[PDB]
Amino acid sequence: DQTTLMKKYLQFVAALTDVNTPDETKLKMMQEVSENFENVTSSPQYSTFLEHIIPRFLTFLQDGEVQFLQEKPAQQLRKLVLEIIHRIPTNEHLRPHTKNVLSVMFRFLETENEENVLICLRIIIELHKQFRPPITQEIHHFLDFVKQIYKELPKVVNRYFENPQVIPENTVPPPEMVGMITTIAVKVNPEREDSETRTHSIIPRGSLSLKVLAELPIIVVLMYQLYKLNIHNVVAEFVPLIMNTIAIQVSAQARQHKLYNKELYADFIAAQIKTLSFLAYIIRIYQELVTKYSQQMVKGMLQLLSNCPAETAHLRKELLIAAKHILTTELRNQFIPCMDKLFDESILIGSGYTARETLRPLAYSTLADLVHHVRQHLPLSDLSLAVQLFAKNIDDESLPSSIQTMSCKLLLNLVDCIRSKSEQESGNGRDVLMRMLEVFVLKFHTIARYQLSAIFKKCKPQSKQTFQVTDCRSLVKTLVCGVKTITWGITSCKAPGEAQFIPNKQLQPKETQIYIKLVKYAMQALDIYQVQIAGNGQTYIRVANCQTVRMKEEKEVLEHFAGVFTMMNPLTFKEIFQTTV
Amino acid sequence: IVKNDDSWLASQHSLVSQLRRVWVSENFQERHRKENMAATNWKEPKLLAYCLLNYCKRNYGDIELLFQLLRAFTGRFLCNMTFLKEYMEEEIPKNYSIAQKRALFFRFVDFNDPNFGDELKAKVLQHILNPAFLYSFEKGEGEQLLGPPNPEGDNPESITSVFITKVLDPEKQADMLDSLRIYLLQYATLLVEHAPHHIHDNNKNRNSKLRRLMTFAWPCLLSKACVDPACKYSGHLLLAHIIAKFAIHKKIVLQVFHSLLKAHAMEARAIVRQAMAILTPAVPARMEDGHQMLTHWTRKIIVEEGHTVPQLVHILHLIVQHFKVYYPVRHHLVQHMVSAMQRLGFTPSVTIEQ
Repeated sequence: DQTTLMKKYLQFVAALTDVNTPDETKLKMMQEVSENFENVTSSPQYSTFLEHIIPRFLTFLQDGEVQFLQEKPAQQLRKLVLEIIHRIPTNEHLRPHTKNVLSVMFRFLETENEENVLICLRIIIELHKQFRPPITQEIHHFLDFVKQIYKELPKVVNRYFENPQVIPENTVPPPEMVGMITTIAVKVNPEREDSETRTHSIIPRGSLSLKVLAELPIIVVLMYQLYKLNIHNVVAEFVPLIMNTIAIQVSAQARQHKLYNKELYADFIAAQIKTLSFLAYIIRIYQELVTKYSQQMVKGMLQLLSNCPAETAHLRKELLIAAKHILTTELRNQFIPCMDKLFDESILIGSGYTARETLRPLAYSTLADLVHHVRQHLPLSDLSLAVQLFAKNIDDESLPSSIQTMSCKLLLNLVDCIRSKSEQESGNGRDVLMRMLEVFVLKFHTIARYQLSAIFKKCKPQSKQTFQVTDCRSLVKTLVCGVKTITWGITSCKAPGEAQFIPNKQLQPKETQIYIKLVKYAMQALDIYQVQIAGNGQTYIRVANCQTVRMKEEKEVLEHFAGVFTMMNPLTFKEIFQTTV
Repeated sequence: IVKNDDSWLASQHSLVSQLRRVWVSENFQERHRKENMAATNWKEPKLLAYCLLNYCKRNYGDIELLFQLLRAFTGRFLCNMTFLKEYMEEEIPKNYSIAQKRALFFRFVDFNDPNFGDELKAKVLQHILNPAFLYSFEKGEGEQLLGPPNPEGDNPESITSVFITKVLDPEKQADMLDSLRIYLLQYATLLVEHAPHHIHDNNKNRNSKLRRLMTFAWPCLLSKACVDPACKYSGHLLLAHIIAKFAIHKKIVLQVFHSLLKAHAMEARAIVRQAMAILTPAVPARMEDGHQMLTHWTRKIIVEEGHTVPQLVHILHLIVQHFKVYYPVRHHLVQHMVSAMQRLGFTPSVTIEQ
């Protein structure tokens, strides 16, 4: 009888508040209750079931002393009750109890251990997302509690990293001197080497745990989304706290200590990166106040990039996403002086294996957008550094073809900047332009030899391969456009130590050889347009004897390829084409 | 000269010795890694590698100089080293004999050179050892290449014995770089998949080599919070292969399955998918109540979790991929499947992938 089963579960819930019942019996009863919520929610009695259980669960949670040992049956029972509250469906039946549950959870956020606080935060997020209640004083008290945690963070950092404390052996430390869930072993009698052995796990206080600090900013973002008109001025107070938080760095001496904890440092960096994501969300609303504090922000996020652990690829990804969002705003101008460090690939990507394979496209696309927006302010040295990095990106066959095209397009745009800065500096701009042209010619050769041979091998006679063909076409088009731009830059730059510019000049023999190789390789590379892509999925080489090209893209790119040579001095054109014809 | 005469350099031993000296030298690798963009010598490492490769093509016994060529892959030079990769992945498996492949492996084992770090050994396993051994196993030369199927790990001729004892030595494991560990787990996956008989004979009452290989994988099952996900899941992929090949106890299989179910992170999606594709068919084939265990754990994770979307979508992707396996337990899963389908399809702001 489902009614009898529901009454039995109600008796179990009432027995939860009972003092006589053994703890393990309560744990088993609630474990049975947790598994059977699928059956309870079907019946219309689920509403009365909620009206009975939710007040009782809240009462038991309120009455209990805050536990901090993970193996304690009372702590496990409290955690199971909280998880049961989280698992309760969020339909309209939860609405009457929502206010009481939210108030109870908000009071526990001030007071309880990491496990229970994290569960309470999840419950708060779910309830506020689904039901969206109006603003109460508990919300302002939460925002003040978060601000207090942000202010307390340097003390936490000093306590755990800067001045670690040795836990007395065979003793159970208070939770205020552990930074994370730590397991310890205790022998009951210290008088002898042989004694009864017991093991305990200590849960930190929620006000000191960095996992809670990592989880907080998303809740603030959610409540700003729900309560935008009310808490707008309160969020403004977070900005200096956010900047101070991201500015914090653990000293080098602390990391080398005998008591240094790597997982706690990972949690600390995770909290800092979550704070930077919060900043990236609020950057466009509070842009004036962020601008006032931006000078520390540049340092803070450069240091987050330097200090992000190699193993934590997800943290590096979130940091890169937040940086991409921030760089879209005016604040990218502040990075103009420091981009010489930001071009260090170790800073940007690190030495992690997953970071190197997965996140390099994200890193170079973010940096490419930054360079493209900033390019007119970068000096000649920074332009050369960006050229060197993205030139190395052109060749790199581990990167997807989209990233190679993106780097080619970046190098194309730099050419007029490199020209302007070289004319102002009277520097070596023509040399870096020649080096870019060489990198483009070598990419043409690589496409002709490796990529086109594979594409042709994959073809079959008529009557992701599409992606490989479309990206080869796009890369060849970008290479042609970049070669034309680089040629215009070379033909528009004063040479190193030259007296004066002249409106066109016969190229040196080495440059002419490079252009001869360009003709040889690009004429092979432009064969990609022969490979058609039928609607049936067949990729086939078109009939060889056909000069009536039906495609506009091939006509345009072939005319652009000829545009490279038509702007040269007649003697250079003659030397190249006598050999190449 | 090498281009015009392919056979000339194979005899000039002193010249090639000084070419190697330059190639392994610190100043050369620093200068070419830390060039100015306008540096004239950008072709130099390609030309030097081409010469050293030409020497190595005819003199197979000089495995040391072959390994030093992988310094081309540790940097990121601005000249295309694809000809080295092509040679190492294609020509070595095709051309080298079984004895020469064994020499490659045994030189990799005893390579005690202070200047040859873990990343270079990772390059060795990635480009030389694994392709060659994969080609040999595909051709069927596994018995000759591995040598004797020594159940007792002492025999210095048994490739599996020396690999598990010397290479996987627990004392080495501490400072292990993640790339080296990953490619060692890939080599162990080759050994297990192609040559299970050499790893463990089911007739033997006990074998230490299987235990020591599982022990090498096992740190991935530890619940540490700062591990590169590819290393952890590569270890799960090795355990998935071992579980498929060998009659492993239930608790290990269930722990590996549960840990792969909790693996909803984006960073290691492909490796987790490979491991699950291997393991999910294996679970019903392994134990007498495999279908019930599949049901129990899938239901448990879908219910007790899934308040976070990525976990639920991960489990649903796994169900979709292996629906044929889940077919005999369809009736249990289908309710949660349709509920999650409705929720994911109608919750606000559905991404097209969801």
